[PDB]
Amino acid sequence: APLTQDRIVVTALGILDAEGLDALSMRRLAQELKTGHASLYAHVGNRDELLDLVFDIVLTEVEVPEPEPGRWAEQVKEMCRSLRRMFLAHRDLARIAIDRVPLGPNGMVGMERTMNLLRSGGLHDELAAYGGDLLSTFVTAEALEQSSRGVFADQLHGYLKSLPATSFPNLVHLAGPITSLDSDRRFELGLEIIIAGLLAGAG
Amino acid sequence: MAPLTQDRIVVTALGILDAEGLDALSMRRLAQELKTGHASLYAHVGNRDELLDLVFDIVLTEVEVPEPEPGRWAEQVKEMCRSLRRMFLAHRDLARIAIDRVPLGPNGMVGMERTMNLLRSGGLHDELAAYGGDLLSTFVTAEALEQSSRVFADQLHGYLKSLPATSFPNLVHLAGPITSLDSDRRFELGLEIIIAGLLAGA
Ligand SMILES: CC1=C2C(=O)c3c(O)cccc3C=C2C[C@@H](CC(=O)O)O1
Ligand SMILES: CC1=C2C(=O)c3c(O)cccc3C=C2C[C@@H](CC(=O)O)O1
Ligand SMILES: CC1=C2C(=O)c3c(O)cccc3C=C2C[C@@H](CC(=O)O)O1
Repeated sequence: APLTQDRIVVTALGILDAEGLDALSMRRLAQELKTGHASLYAHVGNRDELLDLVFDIVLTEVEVPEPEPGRWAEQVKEMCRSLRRMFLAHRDLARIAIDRVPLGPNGMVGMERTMNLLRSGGLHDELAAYGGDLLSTFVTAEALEQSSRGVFADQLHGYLKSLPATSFPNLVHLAGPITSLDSDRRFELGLEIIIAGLLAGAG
Repeated sequence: MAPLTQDRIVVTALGILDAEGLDALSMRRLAQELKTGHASLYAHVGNRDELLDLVFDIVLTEVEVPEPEPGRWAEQVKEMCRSLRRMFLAHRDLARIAIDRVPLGPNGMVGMERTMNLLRSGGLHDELAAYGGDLLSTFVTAEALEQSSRVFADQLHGYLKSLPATSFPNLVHLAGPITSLDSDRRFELGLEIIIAGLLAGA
């Protein structure tokens, strides 16, 4: 004994890290916990519900600095890199998250902290409220593409290079970047773009 | 009956999509609708996965990428995005389909060519132009998805608003903005942020 929600969640996360999402069935989980379905459902509900809890549990891995003046740009980037670290350390997690609710204790307080750091930058509400949404969406998407990946890049990269340079001039000349941009490079590139935009729209 | 063509196949599939949604689109359902055998259907379009690439590419014709007019770069970029957004909103389950798919194709590639042309015409260096295009279309697709997904806002707004203001000042103060910002308001904010940043990087 005995089944707790937190104990169920750590177990489901344990097997997600090891063997990935599709190997996370309620049956497998129930099997690991050596318990009956009934007790499992009562605690975490169904699989969507379980994922939700798993998503929230790993959010503690994300660190949101307290705002230092002079340092907003860099601090927001820290937060974002922290979120990406979480995604990279957890198989299939970005897949769990890009759909679902940070509406849970850990996500709720992480929001508060995130909103605090954003507003401190002189962003205004709509801008702060949305910016946080934008950054989160950005990081999650970039992380989904990362874990997604090979040679596709290479077959695609070459496919574009072969284009009739007379009709598809830009494509041939941009074939490289389009296809095979360093993951870290894309992240940092997108990070700067969004951050500069937020500042531009603050003042 | 007239000999099956790829385009008639694909138009019909889009019709089922639009009316009935992604999950009602099967090769069996499409065969029914077309009154043809599974061989001639497959001959033309392959499996469901391939069918979807074709459906996606055919709708891209609805998107308009202006030829660069000097003076108006920033606004023409927003124009292109609004048009791409329009297409998603006009088409059910589409943003979902686009989420794992390379536009590449007749219009797909043509519109990328035209997009990179607009981007670089703004003084964006190869790498900003290329990524900016990716970031821009990823942003539009994600907003579309979101918009389609959608009382809940009032429930969430109620919860955030009724929080201990001493514990969650920001979540209580930003209760509304967070809960719901029309899809239009979100979209434009997101556009101006990204376009301003592309300009800063250039
Ligand atoms: C859940 C959570 C966070 C977030 O959800 C988060 C985010 O969604 C987007 C961008 C940044 C963050 C940061 C955090 C930090 C985290 C801290 C905690 O709950 O202990 O709490
Ligand atoms: C391929 C294509 C387009 C695009 O791909 C596109 C885009 O990717 C992002 C934002 C806007 C657009 C617009 C178009 C328009 C269209 C080009 C054409 O075939 O005429 O078809
Ligand atoms: C969602 C997505 C893309 C697109 O959807 C896209 C598009 O819809 C029309 C024209 C071009 C594109 C390009 C992309 C690139 C990529 C972005 C990402 O997943 O980060 O994955």
